[PDB]
Amino acid sequence: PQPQYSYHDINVYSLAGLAPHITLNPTIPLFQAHPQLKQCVRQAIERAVQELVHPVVDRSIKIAMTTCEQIVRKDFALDSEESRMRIAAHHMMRNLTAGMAMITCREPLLMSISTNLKNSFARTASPQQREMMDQAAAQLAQDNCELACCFIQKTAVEKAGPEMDKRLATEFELRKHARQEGRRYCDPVVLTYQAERMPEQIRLKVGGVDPKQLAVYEEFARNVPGFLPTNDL
Amino acid sequence: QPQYSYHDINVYSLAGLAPHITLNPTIPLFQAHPQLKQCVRQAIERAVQELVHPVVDRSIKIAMTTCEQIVRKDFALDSEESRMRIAAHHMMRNLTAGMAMITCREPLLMSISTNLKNSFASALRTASPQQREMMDQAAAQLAQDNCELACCFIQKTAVEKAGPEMDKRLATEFELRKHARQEGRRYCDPVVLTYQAERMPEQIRLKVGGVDPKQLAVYEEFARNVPGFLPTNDL
Amino acid sequence: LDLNFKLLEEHLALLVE
Amino acid sequence: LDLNFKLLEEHLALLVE
Amino acid sequence: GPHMLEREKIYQWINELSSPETRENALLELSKKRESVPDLAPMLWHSFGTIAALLQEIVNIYPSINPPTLTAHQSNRVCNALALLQCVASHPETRSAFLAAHIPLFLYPFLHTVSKTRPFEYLRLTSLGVIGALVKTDEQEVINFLLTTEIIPLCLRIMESGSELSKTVATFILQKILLDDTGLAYICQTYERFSHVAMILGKMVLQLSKEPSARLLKHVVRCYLRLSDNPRAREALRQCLPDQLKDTTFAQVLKDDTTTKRWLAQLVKNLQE
Amino acid sequence: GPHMLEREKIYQWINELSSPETRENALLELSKKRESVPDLAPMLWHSFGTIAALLQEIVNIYPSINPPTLTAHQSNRVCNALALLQCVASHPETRSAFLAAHIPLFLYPFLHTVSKTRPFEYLRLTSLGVIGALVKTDEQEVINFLLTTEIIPLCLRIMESGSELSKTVATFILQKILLDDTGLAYICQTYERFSHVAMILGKMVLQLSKEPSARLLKHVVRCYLRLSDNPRAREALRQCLPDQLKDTTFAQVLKDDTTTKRWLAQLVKNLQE
Repeated sequence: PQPQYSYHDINVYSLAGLAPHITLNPTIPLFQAHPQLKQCVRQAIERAVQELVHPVVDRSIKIAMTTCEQIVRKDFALDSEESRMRIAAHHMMRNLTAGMAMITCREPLLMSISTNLKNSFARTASPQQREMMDQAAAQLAQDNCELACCFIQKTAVEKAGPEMDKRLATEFELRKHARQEGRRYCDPVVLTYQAERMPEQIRLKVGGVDPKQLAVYEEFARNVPGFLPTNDL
Repeated sequence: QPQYSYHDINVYSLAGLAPHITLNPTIPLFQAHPQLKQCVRQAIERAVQELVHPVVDRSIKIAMTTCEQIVRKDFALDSEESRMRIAAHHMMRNLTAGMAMITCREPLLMSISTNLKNSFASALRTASPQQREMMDQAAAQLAQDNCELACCFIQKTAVEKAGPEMDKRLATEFELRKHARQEGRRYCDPVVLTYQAERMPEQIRLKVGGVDPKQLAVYEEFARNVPGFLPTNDL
Repeated sequence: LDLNFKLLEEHLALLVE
Repeated sequence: LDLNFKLLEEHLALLVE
Repeated sequence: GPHMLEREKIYQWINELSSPETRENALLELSKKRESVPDLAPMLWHSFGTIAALLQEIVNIYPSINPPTLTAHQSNRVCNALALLQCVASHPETRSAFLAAHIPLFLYPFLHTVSKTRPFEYLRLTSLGVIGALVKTDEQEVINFLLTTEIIPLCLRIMESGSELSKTVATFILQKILLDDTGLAYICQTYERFSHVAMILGKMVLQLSKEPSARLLKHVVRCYLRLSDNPRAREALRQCLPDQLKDTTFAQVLKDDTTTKRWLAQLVKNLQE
Repeated sequence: GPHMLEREKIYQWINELSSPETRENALLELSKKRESVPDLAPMLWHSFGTIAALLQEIVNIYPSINPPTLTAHQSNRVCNALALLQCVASHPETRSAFLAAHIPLFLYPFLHTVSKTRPFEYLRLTSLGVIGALVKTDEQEVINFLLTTEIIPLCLRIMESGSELSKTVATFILQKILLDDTGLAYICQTYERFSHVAMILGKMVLQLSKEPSARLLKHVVRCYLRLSDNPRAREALRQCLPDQLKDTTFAQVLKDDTTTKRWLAQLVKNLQE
């Protein structure tokens, strides 16, 4: 596939942030000789997001949260710099949240956009006249759904930050607390396991983390599912 | 005063409520329209089904993290996963049921009374201003009478879903206490065994063996008295 | 409850300032 | 893919039994 | 000498928190020595079943919440355990593990109440005092916790309703969250989060012009000032700011409150364009 | 010569999984060797970013599912990485941390797809093999994880509308879950949970008369047998057992499989009047 809107392209302050990015596609089966019904579509697109943004954001957080924490804590167990962990945690979190958000959103949104459109209730059009309204609605549902879920995706990522900072608040402390004692934090069970039962070539470096090894957590920020790549390499 | 016991109510189906529904015989609506007595079982179970699933998930969410950390901390020097499993389940049933009751009551009383008002109005149709007040007065009376019933139903649903899912979150600790048995040793959390030894006074220290009954009395009381339910025994 | 209510009020008075 | 598709089909049919 | 008998008296009381037959006396006797003994919080946490016992004390009064049947004995008893939990939440040795178990999540049911009875007000304030204790540490973990737990929607309810003292402490808790940059960014992220807070603050201004409170007016102004520090927030406030803050309504009351006069002065200067 | 010359390549290939440039080649060679080296799963888990790498490969394909654009090159890339995650779930050392990290829930979206194309039919079959490998371990921690993660609703979708192998693998998972005492109690604790299972199982019996499958019938009969072990499930099954069982519609299939007759024999006798 292909994207259309980068991360910063859409504002989630309000549903008005949707409004500018909706594509028109002016060739239509209804709006021609009907300038009045172009204008039903915006409230329906927002209608679908407003009923679906909250329960989807909470679920995308739930699945991605426990996974990212145990993986980031395991990888950065020997690193004593909490700022490097906080960066890679939010990187992987931004990615895993946007992914599980897109899985849970699109098909409900595809059917939430068009059904909400309705158009006729706000009528007496012929059965052939109804069809060309439904074909225009099911199309415009496919046009603007990428934007419609990109909205719910960004909402979950902006809410994932504070929740991730809560569960790593434990791990963020032992590296600050050990720093006050002039020592580097090193998870004692990981230190024993890597030394006693792990080959060197795969062994976790004690001091910190190597930049060639950060590619996974760095690409977690580069390629975000559903959006443009940013600092692509 | 708690009306029911944990055993009294059956959760398998929504029809487990109908035997316990308390319909006041003196409601003026039913005095003039007794046919409207039949909308109650439906309207009550509609309210209890629209809220049971959201409440159960939220209730375990608030109770889960707390319940795992206190039980792991308290049994970190016990090698018998049997006693920790028993105590952990006791304390989840008490805390989950509590979190359910706080989350369930206020919306349920509104969900019950509102569902009763529309089910009443659908059959009455005529909707004269008297018949209106008859409905709101009846829906209010019935909601107050059967709020405690329907919450215990959602409570019991959460408490039964809470068991299996705690077994997931405590699975890691269960393994360590039986692994150590396979290696002929007790399990003792290296971090807790250090702190107790190095910093804790003897009269309050965590013994390296098992917990003494008379010190486990808290976890037993979590099973004796559950919020919203009658105590199984009197002690 | 009175004593505990009062002393709690004094305590909250300092806290917010 | 077809190679791995075939092999997986053999493995799965064995597991269920 | 005499201190060793006192240390053992506490040691036994802590042990006596477990059994429900001996909890009431030990809850009383330990809630009195809370400031007297320093290491109570680590001892309370790392001893067996003690933190569970206080959690039971909290849930045990949940039935008396809805319908509200909270007695005075119930209120004083459960608050004495809340006092001991505040000691755990205050001591640095135990604060993070205390938040790790999400223990304050079980006082939130008390903040939802509206009963205004003295047993409920004592419960409401003692629960608020525990949160006010956490926000005073100014720790990053405290702010990051409270935002995720939705205590802000709980405060806003108490700021509109409830007593003046309850209104003040709740606003102070909200204020301390706003003082942190992370608390500000969270509230000004969406419009539903901003507008809910700003409308709360506006409705509080009208209430203060008819029911004045010096300390309430102080912390309400400080909250408006902290919102003015956000770009998108500062815009929305130029059209939203209550006119009673702009005019002479609160002039007589603030005539001798130097710190509040300065905050309000800066607030209008901040929105100036 | 020795193990080492190949082990050093394997030691490397694990490190090659981090960089997205060198990841594709490492995924292929490592998935070929997942059987020859038994210690691969610990080295896959405790190496840096390796499990975050495999998780990344899964998520990067999520975009292709909802608009069905998956290519076979994409499908074999994730089923490569899925095969190493399966090796982590198979090893007893890393299985607990595999489930503790909640990794399977990212395979769960793969089981919701309906596309029926070969890239999607292969993706579903490899994801079913991961959970199918987990259920075969006969481990209580696998049963308690699967129940509360809603794998059964995913399974019943596949058992209803999928290829006969997808149906057979899914019914096998629902089988092993039911045969565990805690799984039988969980599936039958709520009428909804039973009714959803009964409606599917009955529908497959209908479509197993329109098109027969001896394997699928063997696992459907054991499911009906294991359900019959529960009193509440015994009662419901006796009044709504799919009539095709006792309708002599399946009499011809039985001759080859003597075990299926034994399983069906005790089923009708278990639900005796």
